[PDB]
Amino acid sequence: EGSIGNGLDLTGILFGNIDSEGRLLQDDDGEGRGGTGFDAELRENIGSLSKLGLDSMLLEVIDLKEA
Amino acid sequence: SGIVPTLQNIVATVTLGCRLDLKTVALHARNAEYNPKRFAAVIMRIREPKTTALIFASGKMVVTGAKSEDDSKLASRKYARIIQKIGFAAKFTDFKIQNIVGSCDVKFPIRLEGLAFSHGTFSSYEPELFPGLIYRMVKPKIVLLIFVSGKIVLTGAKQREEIYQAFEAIYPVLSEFRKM
Repeated sequence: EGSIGNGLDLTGILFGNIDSEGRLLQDDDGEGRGGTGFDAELRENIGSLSKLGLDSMLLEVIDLKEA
Repeated sequence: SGIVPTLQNIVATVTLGCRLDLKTVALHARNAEYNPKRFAAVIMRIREPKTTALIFASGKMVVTGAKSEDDSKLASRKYARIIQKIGFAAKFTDFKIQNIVGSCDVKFPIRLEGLAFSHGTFSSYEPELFPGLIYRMVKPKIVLLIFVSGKIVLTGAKQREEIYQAFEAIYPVLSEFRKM
């Protein structure tokens, strides 16, 4: 009666401030169609970047497995 | 030679030294989110500096969104305060940047399949999901994203020297397998 693999998806947390929910953000804001920040090629990939290496930096920012 | 990686953000962990009630912490926090479907912790967020953080019931919390040391040092104090401002006894210690984010352009495109064919024992490339490349620098240990566009990212470093080195280590690997 439990889950397999405790911890949250912080693949984006280390990629640039994100909401543990998986929302990546940027300390600054941009209202242009292309400027400082990554386009939509990483954000949609981060949600799945936890299958090549980020897995290590994934649980390395949310050790939520000791409560 | 002459690019240097630019810092884009940083991530550090902090500990209040006291346990808290996520249910009340998110209910008493003016800006916090608690999703039981993602994990067992709350998520605070402030616009000064504009960063985000997630505290655990064990008091241990992680803050991200800062662009340097002083940038994160202030963001953390604010979060730790939200708890003490709510009535809890959270403290402010154990602060440390364990991940720094940087980025830069080599001015030229790189062969994603070329780097994965030379460092297959360290570089990764999935044309079925990730069109970019992920190099896991051995020392220091960091991940670098390189796209044919020439954009190079560096996250996972533990000190400004790490980000500046990770690039100085893969800088040549890319120039050796450039695309142009």
